[PDB]
Amino acid sequence: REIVHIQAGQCGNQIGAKFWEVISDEHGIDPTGSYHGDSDLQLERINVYYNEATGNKYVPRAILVDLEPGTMDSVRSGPFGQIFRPDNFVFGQSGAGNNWAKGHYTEGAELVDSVLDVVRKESESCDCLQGFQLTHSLGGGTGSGMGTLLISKIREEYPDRIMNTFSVMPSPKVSDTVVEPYNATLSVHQLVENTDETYCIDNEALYDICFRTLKLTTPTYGDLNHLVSATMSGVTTCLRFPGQLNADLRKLAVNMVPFPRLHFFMPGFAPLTSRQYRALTVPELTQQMFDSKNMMAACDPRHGRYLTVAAIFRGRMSMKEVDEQMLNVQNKNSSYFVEWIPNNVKTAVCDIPPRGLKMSATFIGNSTAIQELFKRISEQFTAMFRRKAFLHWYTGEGMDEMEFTEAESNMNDLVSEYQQYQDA
Amino acid sequence: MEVIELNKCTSGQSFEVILKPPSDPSLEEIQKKLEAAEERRKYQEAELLKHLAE
Amino acid sequence: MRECISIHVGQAGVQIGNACWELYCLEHGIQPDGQMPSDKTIGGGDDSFNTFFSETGAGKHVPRAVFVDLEPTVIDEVRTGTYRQLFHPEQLITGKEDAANNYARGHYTIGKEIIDLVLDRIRKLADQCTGLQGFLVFHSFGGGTGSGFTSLLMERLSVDYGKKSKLEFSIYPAPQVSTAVVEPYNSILTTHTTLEHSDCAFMVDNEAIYDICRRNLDIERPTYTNLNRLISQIVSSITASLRFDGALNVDLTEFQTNLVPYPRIHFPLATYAPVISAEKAYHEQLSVAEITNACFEPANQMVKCDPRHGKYMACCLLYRGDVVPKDVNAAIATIKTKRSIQFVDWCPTGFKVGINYQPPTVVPGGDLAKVQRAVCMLSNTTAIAEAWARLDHKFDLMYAKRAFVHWYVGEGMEEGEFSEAREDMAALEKDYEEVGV
Amino acid sequence: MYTFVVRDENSSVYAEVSRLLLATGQWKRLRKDNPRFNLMLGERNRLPFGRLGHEPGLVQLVNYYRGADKLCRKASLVKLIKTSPELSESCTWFPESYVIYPTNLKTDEREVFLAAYNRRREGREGNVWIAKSSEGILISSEASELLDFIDEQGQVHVIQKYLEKPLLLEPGHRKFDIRSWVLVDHLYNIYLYREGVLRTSSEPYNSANFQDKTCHLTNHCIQKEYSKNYGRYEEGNEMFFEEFNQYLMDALNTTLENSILLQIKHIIRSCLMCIEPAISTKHLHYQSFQLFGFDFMVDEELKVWLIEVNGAPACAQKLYAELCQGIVDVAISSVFPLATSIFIKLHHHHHH
Ligand SMILES: Nc1nc2c(ncn2[C@@H]2O[C@H](COP(=O)(O)OP(=O)(O)OP(=O)(O)O)[C@@H](O)[C@H]2O)c(=O)[nH]1
Ligand SMILES: COc1cc(-c2cccc3nc(-c4cccc5c4ccn5C)[nH]c23)cc(OC)c1OC
Ligand SMILES: Nc1nc2c(ncn2[C@@H]2O[C@H](COP(=O)(O)OP(=O)(O)O)[C@@H](O)[C@H]2O)c(=O)[nH]1
Ligand SMILES: [Ca+2]
Ligand SMILES: [Cl-]
Ligand SMILES: [Mg+2]
Ligand SMILES: [Mg+2]
Repeated sequence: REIVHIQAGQCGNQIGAKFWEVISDEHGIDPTGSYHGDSDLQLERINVYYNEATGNKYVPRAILVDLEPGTMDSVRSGPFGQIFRPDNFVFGQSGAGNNWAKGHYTEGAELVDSVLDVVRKESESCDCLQGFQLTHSLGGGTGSGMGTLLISKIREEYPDRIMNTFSVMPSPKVSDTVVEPYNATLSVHQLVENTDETYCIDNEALYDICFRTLKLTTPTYGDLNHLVSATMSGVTTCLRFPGQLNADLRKLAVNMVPFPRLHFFMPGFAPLTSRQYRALTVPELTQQMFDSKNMMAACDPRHGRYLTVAAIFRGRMSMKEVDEQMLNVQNKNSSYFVEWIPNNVKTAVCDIPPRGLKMSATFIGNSTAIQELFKRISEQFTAMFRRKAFLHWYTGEGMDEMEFTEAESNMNDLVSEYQQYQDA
Repeated sequence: MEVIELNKCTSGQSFEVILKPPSDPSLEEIQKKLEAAEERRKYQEAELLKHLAE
Repeated sequence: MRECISIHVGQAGVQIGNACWELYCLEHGIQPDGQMPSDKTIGGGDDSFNTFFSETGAGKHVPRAVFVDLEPTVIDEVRTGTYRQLFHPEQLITGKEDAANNYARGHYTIGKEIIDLVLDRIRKLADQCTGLQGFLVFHSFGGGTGSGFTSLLMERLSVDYGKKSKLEFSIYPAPQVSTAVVEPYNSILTTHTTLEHSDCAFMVDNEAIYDICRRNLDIERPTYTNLNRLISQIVSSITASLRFDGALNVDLTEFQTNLVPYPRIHFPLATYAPVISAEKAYHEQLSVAEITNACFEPANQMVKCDPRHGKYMACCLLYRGDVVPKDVNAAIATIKTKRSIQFVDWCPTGFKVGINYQPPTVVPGGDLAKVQRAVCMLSNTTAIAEAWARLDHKFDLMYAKRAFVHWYVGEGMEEGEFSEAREDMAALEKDYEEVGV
Repeated sequence: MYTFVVRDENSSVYAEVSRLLLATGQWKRLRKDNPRFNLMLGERNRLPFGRLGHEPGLVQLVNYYRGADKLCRKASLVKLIKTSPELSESCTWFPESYVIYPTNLKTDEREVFLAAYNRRREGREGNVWIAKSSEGILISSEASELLDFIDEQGQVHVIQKYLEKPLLLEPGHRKFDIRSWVLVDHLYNIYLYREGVLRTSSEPYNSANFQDKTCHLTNHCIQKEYSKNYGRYEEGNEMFFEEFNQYLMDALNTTLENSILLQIKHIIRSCLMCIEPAISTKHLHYQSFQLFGFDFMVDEELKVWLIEVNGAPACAQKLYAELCQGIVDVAISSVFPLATSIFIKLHHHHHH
């Protein structure tokens, strides 16, 4: 049943805010948390993400975390800012200076117990908590460093619950600081150990999409987040809407993850939308959703093989046609699906379409091509680390070079793991 | 083709047609199995918490 | 008269159980509140329908059923359902979190925490039984509960009720309506642990039922409700002889006697005809000859497989409606000369026939038309081993890479149970080929 | 674009069929164990028929008929002809044959084979018999030569009447057999390939020493090695139909059609129609086709005898191109359409 949501740092809170805006608009819930919808379908599963308050008000089961107050002051001032439980805003004053070590070891360690208290207060209010979802970036300090620290603490206290992350990967094409490969490599090592499913959201891909197909000439983070919140809506559809498939993170994990460390998913969305009128046919949805240009992780699917795929079609359409089309891409491109996992592609449909579209499709692929993302981060890491450049920001917080060496080794191992099943 | 053993009732009838003639472990073992597996689970949990403590 | 208790496990077993008990009430003229006016003995009896229903002083007719699911959404709809009055709360058993498509989680982890409660609610039903024959067990192969918990229940039922018979109705997994990539794993695991505890098991391949609803009911995408009303018609055909006056298959032991000469080969193929759409405006009623011939078309079987390339060990024909022996025998005679039907050397070539004069009852607003005669054939043929071959192959592909295995080890199962189960299935496939080739 | 799989790489005919299909640009070959195929060109032994027709969204077709081995193994064919009323013990075109297992293994018919063998040296008539199994053949006038021989090996043989009065081509005074290629499609249409071949002996026939078996066994292998004159008269010891026809016209005042081919078509159709209820895939969840090779003998009276049916035949090298193209057209494109027929359809509906 209930999922507890956490959003950490600047990127995590800006995308987390947009996500709660998008899906509260879907479920009819207004900024004050009051329902005002048409259908009863909007509220059958409302409890997975919302607590019901006095007067049948709905409040997100969402905790907001930062080491500075800037972004969360803007969340509180944003569209749905008052929908959040005010006690659930947990923030320091220091900031993390885009420093994983500050988020994970010094500044963050000081604040983390305060965050766990609000998590605990949310958990003990759930009839049957199934797990947690975290939105954050890997390239800064709070979302990357403190975010993974929170994931370690949450696992300690809830070792039998599901941990799920939406993780924004840094890219030199959309870059705040040079140390992003350092922060991201340190984060990935944590993620491979302590999450069940990580949606890899590559700022590289988001930029290229905004640039080349949306034809936005100077993409802002705002344009990037439109794509992210649309995609997040799509992947959580079965968690929020009535269907013949239950709102179950564990069953998703069991069906998506054949090997525990290989839980990094490449998301995709169709039709690619910008802030149009033409009906998309089920054949068009299906071909676009599998298109490399609709992938949110800048990896070519034709360079690896799909281990498992989850596909989620939204809107009024022929599930006979969806079924035919899905079976069509599998039988038409059976090279790219491993033959040693029979029937590794599952489709779900939900009659309720996202705002602005009569039909959409969301793609969730566990491809061995995701190794390209981790190699790219690894090469950027190594270019600086072989000269120990910018390390003093980290050693000054108590970190040793050995910890970098280990993190780089573990990520290269993960790369080798993926290569192993791409040739099996 | 021989029709034999015909029984009739008000609900129906039955018979047999012959074309051609012919040419569990303990409760103790189960509770033990269920608890061996429980021990393997709590071991694996203890190794995780020891890893988190480090 | 001797009572039989039905046990429904997991989503599939519970929802099919719902369909069956709906149908039973319609057939015995039992109303949704449990009143049976035609039952002139108030507060008891030992009629044949009393094999499946018990009686209360106020005349409520109560199924001898236990429903078990590790998550409550599915059984809650039973408690709020049309037939809510029919069942006693003590017979509806739910947990809080399910087995997550994981045999090991249903068997070891969650099974251990609920098993004793279930055996207790089972024993209360057994206590109201002057003579218990045994159990009818409904479950899927592919679910974590349906596979994992069922095998645990079956082990202990052998312990608590050692001389009782146990029959399975088992839903074999099909990708067209499937819920898990690991369903082949669960299937092998529950078949290996349940084998020696089952005297007779009727497999239903969701593939076959799906295609029967598409091809013969012109339903483009069949729902679970479509699938289960057809399945319950078949189950009703199979159980009618326990609930009605007659002389064939009158108790559970006769099922093993008549269908299962070898205890491991205890999977009879079911074939059912005719299936006719209720939207069919004009329908030419099919004769005894036509529906009996239809029992040898693979497209009507509960499991697609080719009985021409196997051997029979037993064959029962259960008819419902306007059928008399003379026409059955004329039908068999003709079919023998046009079709490949070879028995094993050590068995008689012959058919056990059962007729009930009441034609099949249909659910109103259902998709099945009323017909004047229908038949369900139960044949123990080695051709059903084709479905073990399909399942075992899918298992081999995944297990060669240990894909998904870590999910089972993590619940306390040892990896070796995988290979033990797979080797038992290897033995079973060769048993079939010894008998049949 | 259709998909297919190759599971017999030792197959001359489907090697060419494999290659011809890709050339269409509308067929792509998958790895041998990829289950998302339209077409399986399967293995000869233990082809997994039970795994076919269970892939949603794929019409599936395989190049073998499950159960057609009853025709294509010597012991089974004998069993099938005697036991089936549509072949009957009273079958004019199959040599008298008997099943006999070695005594190493022990139904068997060597008891009833003696019964007729004796009326044969009682009755004065030629009692030469052949013995062969599904390499190792014996032609003797006295039975204990036969039964001795099969005791010596460990598999079940068949003893069959040796046709002592074959038709001999001149010049040469030499034996031959006829090979005919038959394609049964998914609809159980029976197609005879217009082109057959005569596998000739290079040696003059000799009814006095049945032990030098190179004028007695027409096999293409036994003739290119152990024979003096391989290739003297016809290239590759292979006479084709146009030549054999004109010989029959010049020497015997007949045609191939009238004297031999009507019998051949009658035999092919009777055999395949007999087993049709047992192997047809008309209402199955998958579909079959299969190429057969029928081997015939012609006696001097111009009566055709069936010797055996081959379930995995090779073709004559000059004929691969046309025949394999034909297989794709009516057995494969039949089911999976792409974007002067070489076959004769065997069909006869006599009313009575
Ligand atoms: N015919 C039919 N099959 C069903 C039905 N429900 C589930 N199944 C099949 O059962 C398999 C899944 O097993 P379930 O019974 O749903 O799982 P479960 O027993 O509830 O166990 P959990 O993993 O704990 O949910 C799949 O093959 C489904 O296609 C049903 O109502 N009718
Ligand atoms: C596919 O979409 C979703 C499905 C489910 C979901 C819920 C319950 C049982 C499920 N069995 C499957 C499943 C079955 C077979 C193959 C599968 C899956 C998933 C990926 N493969 C290859 N999936 C399930 C849950 C979701 O959210 C929690 C979701 O959204 C992403
Ligand atoms: N897609 C996206 N990426 C962001 C956003 N804000 C920051 N980033 C990226 O996240 C990284 C910076 O991390 P940030 O969240 O700002 O640092 P933190 O506050 O310490 O967690 C860089 O890779 C940025 O490009 C945003 O709103 N959207
Ligand atoms: Ca009564
Ligand atoms: Cl007992
Ligand atoms: Mg920032
Ligand atoms: Mg369930």
